[PDB]
Amino acid sequence: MFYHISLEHEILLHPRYFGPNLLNTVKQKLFTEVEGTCTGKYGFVIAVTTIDNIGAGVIQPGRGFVLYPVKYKAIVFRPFKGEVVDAVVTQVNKVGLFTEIGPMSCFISRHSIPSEMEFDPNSNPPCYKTMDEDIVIQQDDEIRLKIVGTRVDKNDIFAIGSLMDDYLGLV
Amino acid sequence: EEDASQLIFPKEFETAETLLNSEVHMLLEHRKQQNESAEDEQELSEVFMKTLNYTARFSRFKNRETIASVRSLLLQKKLHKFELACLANLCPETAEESKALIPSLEGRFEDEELQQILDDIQTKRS
Amino acid sequence: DQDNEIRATDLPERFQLRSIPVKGAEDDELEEEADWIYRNAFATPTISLTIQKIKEALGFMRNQHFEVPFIAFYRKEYVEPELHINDLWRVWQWDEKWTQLRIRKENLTRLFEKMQAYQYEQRALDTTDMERLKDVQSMDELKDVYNHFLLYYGRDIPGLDGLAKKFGLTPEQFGENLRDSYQRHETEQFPAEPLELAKDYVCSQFPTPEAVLEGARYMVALQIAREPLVRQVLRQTFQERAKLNITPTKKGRKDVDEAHYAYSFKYLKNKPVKELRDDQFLKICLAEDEGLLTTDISIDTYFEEIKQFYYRDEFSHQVQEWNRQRTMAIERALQQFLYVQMAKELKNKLLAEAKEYVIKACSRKLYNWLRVAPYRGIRVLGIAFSSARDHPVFCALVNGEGEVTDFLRLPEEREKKAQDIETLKKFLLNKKPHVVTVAGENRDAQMLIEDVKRIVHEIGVELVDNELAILYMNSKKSEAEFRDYPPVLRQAVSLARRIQDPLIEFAQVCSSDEDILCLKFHPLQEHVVKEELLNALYCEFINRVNEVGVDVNRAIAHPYSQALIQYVCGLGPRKGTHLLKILKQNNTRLESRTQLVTMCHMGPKVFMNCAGFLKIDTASLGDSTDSYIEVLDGSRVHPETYEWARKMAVDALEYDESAEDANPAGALEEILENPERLKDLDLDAFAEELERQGYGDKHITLYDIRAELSCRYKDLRTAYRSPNTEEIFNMLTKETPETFYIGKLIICNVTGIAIGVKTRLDNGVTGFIPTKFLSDKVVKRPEERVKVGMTVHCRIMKIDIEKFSADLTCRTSDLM
Repeated sequence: MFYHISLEHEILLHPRYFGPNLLNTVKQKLFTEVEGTCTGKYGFVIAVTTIDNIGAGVIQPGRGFVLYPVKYKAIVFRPFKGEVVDAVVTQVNKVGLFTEIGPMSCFISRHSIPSEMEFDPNSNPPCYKTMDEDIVIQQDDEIRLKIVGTRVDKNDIFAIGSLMDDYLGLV
Repeated sequence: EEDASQLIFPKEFETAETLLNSEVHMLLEHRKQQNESAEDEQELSEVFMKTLNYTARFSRFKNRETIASVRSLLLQKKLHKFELACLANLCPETAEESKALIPSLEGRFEDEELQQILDDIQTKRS
Repeated sequence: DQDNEIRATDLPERFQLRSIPVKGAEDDELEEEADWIYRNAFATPTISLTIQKIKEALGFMRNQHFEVPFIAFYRKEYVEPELHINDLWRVWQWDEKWTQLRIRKENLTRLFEKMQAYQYEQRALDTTDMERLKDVQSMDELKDVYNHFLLYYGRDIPGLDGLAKKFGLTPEQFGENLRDSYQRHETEQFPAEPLELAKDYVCSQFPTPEAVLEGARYMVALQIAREPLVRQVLRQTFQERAKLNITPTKKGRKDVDEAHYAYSFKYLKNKPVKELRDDQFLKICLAEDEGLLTTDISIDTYFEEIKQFYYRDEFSHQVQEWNRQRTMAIERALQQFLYVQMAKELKNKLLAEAKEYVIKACSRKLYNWLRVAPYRGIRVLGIAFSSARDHPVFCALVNGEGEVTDFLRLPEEREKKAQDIETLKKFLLNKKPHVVTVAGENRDAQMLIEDVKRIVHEIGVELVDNELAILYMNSKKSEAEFRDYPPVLRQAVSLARRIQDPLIEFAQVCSSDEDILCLKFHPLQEHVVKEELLNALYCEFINRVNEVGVDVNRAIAHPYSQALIQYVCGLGPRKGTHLLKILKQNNTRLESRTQLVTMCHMGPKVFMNCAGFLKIDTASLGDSTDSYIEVLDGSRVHPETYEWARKMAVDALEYDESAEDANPAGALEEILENPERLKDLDLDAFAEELERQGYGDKHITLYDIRAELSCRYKDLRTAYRSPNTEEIFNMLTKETPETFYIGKLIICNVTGIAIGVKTRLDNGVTGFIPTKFLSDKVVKRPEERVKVGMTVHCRIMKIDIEKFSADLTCRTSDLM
């Protein structure tokens, strides 16, 4: 879920970057470091909104690098298990249904799908209709879900959805 | 242990500020407007794009003022901050749907009290 | 295990593989099948690239369980001259689409019936359940019928409608008007203006009665865009009048310049879809997927024409408001529902048509590969090589049966070449090969073939393409069959086997989908659906295998040929392998072909399908095998027609029907010694008498049963010609005539002034900058213009395919 928190980061700056463009360079160097990454503590960070303040540049003795502890205000995406969210169906397969929750994707097997939504591989589009073929749930549909499990894979989040709860379908 | 159904969140995330999908769409669009201009600048990543379309597919309202109003009418009650966004993005029709989808709404409020708020949400939907 | 029943069942192995199982017809659903297939598979496409015949073919396939080869090759009179092998394949492919559409229609009919029951328990369905579902001639309009159903009745699984109905001309009527192009249904006035009716419905969700107007217009737009009739009319409009607009993206303007494939359409404006070429739209969609180009499909207006119908004339000023509301409702519907979805549908159709053309091109190339004949078994010597810079050349003498007999390695330089030539001549004298084949890799093939010619004349020598040999070399099967040989030796054996017969080598080396896809059938092969391309290639293989017929007794004795009885009609991977296993276990080789069911357990339907397309080498048998031989088994003739052969032979010999001495076998065993006697028989009079006796029309079958007794498995392939100079040019160079874009920019390396400037291309093609640009014939050398040795990139202005010479350009003005 998208959130807004004030996070911090300390970046080391090479001496040649000194001069009138110094603080401008500090900002421009922070920008391209922490965007679109993910962590096991705060989760996926979407983008940085504003930079709170630059710390005082501590000249590291021995090397020319000066490190600036800079606090920033960014919007972060961390899903939790049991949250009910909306997503778009990306692929329908007999092995399972693939969705996409923003920067993270999930997957739903037939086990999590009650027997109503039966396979449709004979039709050109793989969908999951019912015996009467009224509720047709195919690719590219805003189908809600419930994250029943979270998993981060080397700075890449991967939750797992389900379809066991009622009112999980077309709005 | 971390299940938002029973409202258990880490300390780093308890004091965090919730955001609505339509709410973050405006911020992302503003950043897109900032970076698409100011040439001699890095272009936006595909992650930015896949969040743009994601929050654009679920924009219940596009007006800036419609956001603070729907949050003001919610913060006046005694709901949790976590219930602020999941109950403002999905926009359930009947209070029974909201209570069945969210286990924390069962027994937390009265049925008609919840449904009046749900009807308010449906009215504010454009 | 599924394989067990597949091998045990009585249907063709390829019939059980299909997703939609083949179920019998009724002769009334079969006629509808035929009509739908004829209309849909024989209708003009959107890009520039008898029903009784289809009825008969479908009846055969679905009731008689006759595979497309058995229909093409023994049911000609039913399908010919209007249906051929590829036509039958297309019909059987479209049968799957018909079955899918029919199952979808049945499911939707059951849904509509359940919904009618539910509503009767409580708009409604009166003729839509019949009119729409029954009249569904395509999957697309089936979506139009269903989605329209979902719009209204999708809410119930077990009041803005007031404004929409008070909007005049209910959506079905609007669809009728659009279909008729004139106001068939008049509009319905109201004794008020839109706002006053808005006050009634503006309560909670839409205060500010303009909001209820917006809601009502949105409802009307949904109802219009979901109406099946409006959908049909607008899809037709898109089909006929559709323009293609294309512009390059920021990533596209820079990296598409006279060498990127999308250069010709980097900028498009109102390009009608009717003018799209064979695979042009496939390339357009691939370029758009790469992100270097953006497109859109539209008609520009059409909205101005449409708005005239949902409209009223009088200027009362209380209908101008209604007219404006209706006009903007149609505008919204068209702009955000119909235009976008119709563009998506048209783009999908055009892309699928381009994919189909690419698949057809690959199929045609494979056909040309497999329709190249044997050579005139034969001892073939195959020479293969590589860059040759510190790398030897291997030649393999492959026996006529296809088994390699022996190999020879052929590794200051003048004497080494002389010794190599001497040893090659010694080998040729010792073991005289009928044909010497040189692989095709680069210019060195020409020198190799010329040296082989110089050797042989003191027996032909032909250049051979080297592309299936590379795949064989890299394949693990080459390692399996030859553990000791180096890879280049595998190329020699592959070349010899292919020259002996391409079909026997293509089927053996293209044993899997991945192996077949390794070949280069078309530049866009990788982008078409794997399933369709594989099906087309396997259909080509099946056609050529049944049109050749597979010799059984050689596939067993020489297991190299086992792969051919996979593509026999009626007789698949599992079935073919089971038949081979049975023959191997019984340790018996077919002296006779009606013996298939006698010694094996293959059902009547499979025997009927497969057995016409299996050869028996009756002239090759001897020793203990002489004990049992049916002489008709050595031919294309099938054991349902073996009485008509043994009447045709008796009649052609004028044997007295009243003589107890008219042995019908012995009459054939005189006709197969003297086949010229069959020319004196009037087959048309014989066929008219069989038809009178109630055996049906057999005119075309009797002409085959004559042509076949005149030559046992008469080969129809075009003989192994030598490749034309264009073929050699495109083979050794490894690029096509389109690749040699006259005016293309190429990086070439200058070698030395022989009066001109010799530049060696990376493509192995010599590049001669003309003396006109050089400007020095008897004047000082062109050293001032450029230093010898280095590389330059120039533009082609002439070609010498017969000599591998290409004009170049030095002036940057030509470069511009």
